[PDB]
Amino acid sequence: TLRAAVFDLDGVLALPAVFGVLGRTEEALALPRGLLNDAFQKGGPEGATTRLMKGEITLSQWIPLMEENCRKCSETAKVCLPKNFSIKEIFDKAISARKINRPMLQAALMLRKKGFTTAILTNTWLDDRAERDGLAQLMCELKMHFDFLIESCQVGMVKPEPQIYKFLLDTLKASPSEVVFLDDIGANLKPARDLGMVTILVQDTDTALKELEKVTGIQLLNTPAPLPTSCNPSDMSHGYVTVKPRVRLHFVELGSGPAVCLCHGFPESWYSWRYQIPALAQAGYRVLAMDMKGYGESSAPPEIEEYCMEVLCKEMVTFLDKLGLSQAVFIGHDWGGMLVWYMALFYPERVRAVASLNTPFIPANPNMSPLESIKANPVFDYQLYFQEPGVAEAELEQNLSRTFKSLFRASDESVLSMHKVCEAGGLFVNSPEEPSLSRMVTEEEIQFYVQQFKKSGFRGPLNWYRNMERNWKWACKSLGRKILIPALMVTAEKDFVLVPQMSQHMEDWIPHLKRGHIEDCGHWTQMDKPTEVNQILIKWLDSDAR
Amino acid sequence: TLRAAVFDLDGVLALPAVFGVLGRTEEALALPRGLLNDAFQKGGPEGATTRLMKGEITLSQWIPLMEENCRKCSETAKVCLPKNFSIKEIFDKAISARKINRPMLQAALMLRKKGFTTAILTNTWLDDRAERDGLAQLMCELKMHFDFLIESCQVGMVKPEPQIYKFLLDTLKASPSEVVFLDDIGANLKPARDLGMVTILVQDTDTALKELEKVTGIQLLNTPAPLPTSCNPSDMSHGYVTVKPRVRLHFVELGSGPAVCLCHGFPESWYSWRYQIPALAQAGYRVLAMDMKGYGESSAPPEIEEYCMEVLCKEMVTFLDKLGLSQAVFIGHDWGGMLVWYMALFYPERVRAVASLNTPFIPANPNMSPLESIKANPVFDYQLYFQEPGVAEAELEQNLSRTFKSLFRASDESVLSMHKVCEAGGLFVNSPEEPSLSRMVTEEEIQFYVQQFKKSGFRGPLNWYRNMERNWKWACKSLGRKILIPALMVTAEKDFVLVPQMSQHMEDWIPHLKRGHIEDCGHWTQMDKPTEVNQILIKWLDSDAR
Ligand SMILES: O=C1CC2(CCN(C(=O)N[C@H]3C[C@@H]3c3ccccc3)CC2)Oc2ccccc21
Ligand SMILES: O=C1CC2(CCN(C(=O)N[C@H]3C[C@@H]3c3ccccc3)CC2)Oc2ccccc21
Repeated sequence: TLRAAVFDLDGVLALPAVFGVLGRTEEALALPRGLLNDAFQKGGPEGATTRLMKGEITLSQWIPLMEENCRKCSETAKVCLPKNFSIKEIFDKAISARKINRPMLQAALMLRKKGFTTAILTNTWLDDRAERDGLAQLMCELKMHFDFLIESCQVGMVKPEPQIYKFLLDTLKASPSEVVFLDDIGANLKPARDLGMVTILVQDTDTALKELEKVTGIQLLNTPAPLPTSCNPSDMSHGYVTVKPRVRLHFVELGSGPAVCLCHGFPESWYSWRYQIPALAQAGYRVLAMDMKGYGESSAPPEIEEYCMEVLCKEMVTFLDKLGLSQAVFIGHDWGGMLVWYMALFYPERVRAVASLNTPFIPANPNMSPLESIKANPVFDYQLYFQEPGVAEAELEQNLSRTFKSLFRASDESVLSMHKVCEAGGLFVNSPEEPSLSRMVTEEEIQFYVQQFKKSGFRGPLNWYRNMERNWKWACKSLGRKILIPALMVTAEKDFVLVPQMSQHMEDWIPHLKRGHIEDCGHWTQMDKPTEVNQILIKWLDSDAR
Repeated sequence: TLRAAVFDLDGVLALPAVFGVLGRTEEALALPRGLLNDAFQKGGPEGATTRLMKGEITLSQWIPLMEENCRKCSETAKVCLPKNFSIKEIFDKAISARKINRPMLQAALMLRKKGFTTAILTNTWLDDRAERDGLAQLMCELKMHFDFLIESCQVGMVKPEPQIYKFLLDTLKASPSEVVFLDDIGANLKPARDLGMVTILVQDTDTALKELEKVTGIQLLNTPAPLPTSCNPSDMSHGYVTVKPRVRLHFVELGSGPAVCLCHGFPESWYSWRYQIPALAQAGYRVLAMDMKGYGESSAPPEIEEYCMEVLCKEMVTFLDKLGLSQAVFIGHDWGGMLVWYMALFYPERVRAVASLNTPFIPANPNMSPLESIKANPVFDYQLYFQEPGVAEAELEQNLSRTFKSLFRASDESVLSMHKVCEAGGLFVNSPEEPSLSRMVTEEEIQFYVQQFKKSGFRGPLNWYRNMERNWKWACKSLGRKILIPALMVTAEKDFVLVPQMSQHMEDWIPHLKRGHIEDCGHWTQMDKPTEVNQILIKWLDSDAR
């Protein structure tokens, strides 16, 4: 009975195989067949390549020894290599061309999701080339998805020597019978097979995957589109910045490149961006996913005035000051989307670009109180219910698992009837005590929100709604301005609070505004449609945010 | 009696004054005198410029209104502007040319060091230009050094209106008599003077500074070279990454750009890099200053084997994995310098560049035990004293303030006689119980090290010395390799433990090695000679580390 899958890197998890370029170069340069592949394997277990693969020498030290072997091979074949032939040039191009074999990774991911232990076992080198980062990035992306990565140059052993296989089994803590081994080189397959392991010879991916699903009994081929990679909270880098004596802001940080500051809504967390964090970092950005003031590990002072937009925005500027960031791209959802439009209006020098999910940019009406304005739209009735301090806190804090299970649901799962909220008494008055689990979330993900909200509750979050008058007066100071920095507005078809039509007049204040639209998407945009949010944001980031 | 100094930005803290380019453009383009400076002040308190300065409109909205005012001004002067005249082009160049007035900042710094409250009061705009980051960076660098920054476009008030001055005094919590105000525009000086504040009209810096030191009674002109900016621990972004179930690594983070990982020695802290952190972040790098395993807020497991180079290096790779960094430049001092040479030897794909302060790269002798090797040099006697678990811990933990005060001293302050350490009984046997304070450190800085070491003590740090045999066997696997990635070796003339001559054979293993040398520098390189460490590292980073 299988419980472990082992994959090679070259020709298995990554394609085209780096080995296959020696023959490609022979064909392209009309050189004698197997001339370059011979120079590569020259000396066998005593040769330069074995020393490279065992880690005795680096790739830059091996390049000249390979060049010498190419010369000795041509002496016997009675031929001559071209004028400006470069081994470095051949391997630089081959390594760059080698990309992840996405369906093979999906299979490894699915096997791991079903309880399998996974490992990458590879014959590799210590890369000190000036262009080594490309390979480093590839290894980083691949390795995170596996329980183990066994590199020949690190363990000083190599395939097909039988010691690396007993090493593999020892790291796996499993008998050969429980292990599937996939490899493109038959010689490297042999020792795993003659030990009792199930083996697959990888030529084309599809057949290899047909063989893999037959032996495991798990569907891996033609399977549905998987969700983007998520975040395990304990595996993240957690950051803490004191913005003022009583206020500390917490954030999760992943990646390198331009800073992208993610701002959640009500009643959320940095974790609401769980599907965007690995994706945006992988796309070449430095992600800073906030716990907004009043949430999670960030400070939650009790004062209402602490949550007005002016102070929230000033504190986000201090956050940038203290981290040494002259700018960041600001991406917000819901109440975070509103903060993000104000960051752009009041601090354009600190905002590289601005994006909002669901939240439109609507200027303040100087001829109407925000209380009158909110009473004009019956969908915003619950906001009046959120005004009185202690009232909504009591209902929202009564049963946390019920609060999030009732709130976080797709457009076709609506359990909340948000009309006549104050008249009916509360938010969950006609709601079940034990709500069903939404298709958008696991019980584990609900319990993370539950655990986060156990620290400060709903006072701080609800205070974001309690500065309507302060925010209105502040917003009025920006009525003569326009948003002229790069901006993105993303609408969600089935958000019944933040309807797409509420964003229709935005190009009057943001003429260069770019847009995105998500069909069959409710209010909880990030977890409802993660693949498309990622697609929209990465495309806009790469085009407008450097 | 003065206790507050207020400075303008343009023409005072930053030069050349952006205002002075309107006249420069007139002269360069042979336009009628005061044509462009007139178009700038058109309408007075009702004009486009006042609306810009009060924050009613942004710089990008103002550019076309200024262009229109330039046309109306030429109609009266009976002239015509050139073919491709651009207001944007003029202001883009003017803003870029404007740099910090370093002697004026030094004066503000010195006044603040002597107990003065400092503030920048400026007539500025909301910058939404595509090149706004240059100004954002300038403001970021300047503002950190002051108690307050009052921007006209943020407060909706302007100079010379008297309300901004009463606003200034209210923020300062001081009567006019206690306030010096420096400005290049006499009209903007007038309200501060007619309120009772001391005023200085800034033309040339030197005279302005002569006036400033006369009125304050503090020497500001011709004063010695100040120390680089340091770090206040509570103002830093603190990061925490779990590398394995029982191990969490702490780091301080500042800046944007390529990642620079700083690795301290024994018995130190992330704080040992206090003078490098603001400088390297200001030079365009993302600084990650570590608390190495066993120190400060990082985990300190008790097991000796937890501190062998192989595990320390593997954990630093995990640290990169978890932060989403494919590479970082690794800069180490002392034991950190040793880790940094091993990172380069075993993980070249994860090291952008490698630099070491004091620690040479010396390959393992396979024909000699590390115990024999250490006995060959009498300067390394204390290492034998560090071997027995509990012995050195007891002496080093007995009185923490005494430990750091005795250790952290310049070459001309030596209080420790490191020969016959084990024979004499201990490290501090012929040392004073109450050591004097070294010129390198304040009592406050000693107490930070004291407070950090109160958490885990010296067991973890001392364990770094307790794996000589494990490290030797591991190091022997790299004997066939060379360091071919960019490398820097920085020697300190008066380091008597890590003598410059110990680094003489390094180009045999690192042929492309670059060097730096610091004269009259002891072992504690970073705090002994901060200005030169910074100069050497920034120069090498900009040339070899992208
Ligand atoms: O000034 C703002 C901010 C605002 C942010 C989003 N918002 C909100 O209540 N979020 C609900 C979905 C959450 C929820 C959670 C639980 C219960 C009910 C609702 C309304 C206010 O949207 C605006 C839209 C237009 C103009 C201004 C604004
Ligand atoms: O493998 C290594 C690492 C090493 C790091 C620095 N080091 C050390 O003891 N630091 C003392 C100044 C600290 C101190 C503090 C308190 C008391 C005494 C000393 C000796 C060992 O330097 C090497 C040099 C050459 C080769 C290998 C190595």
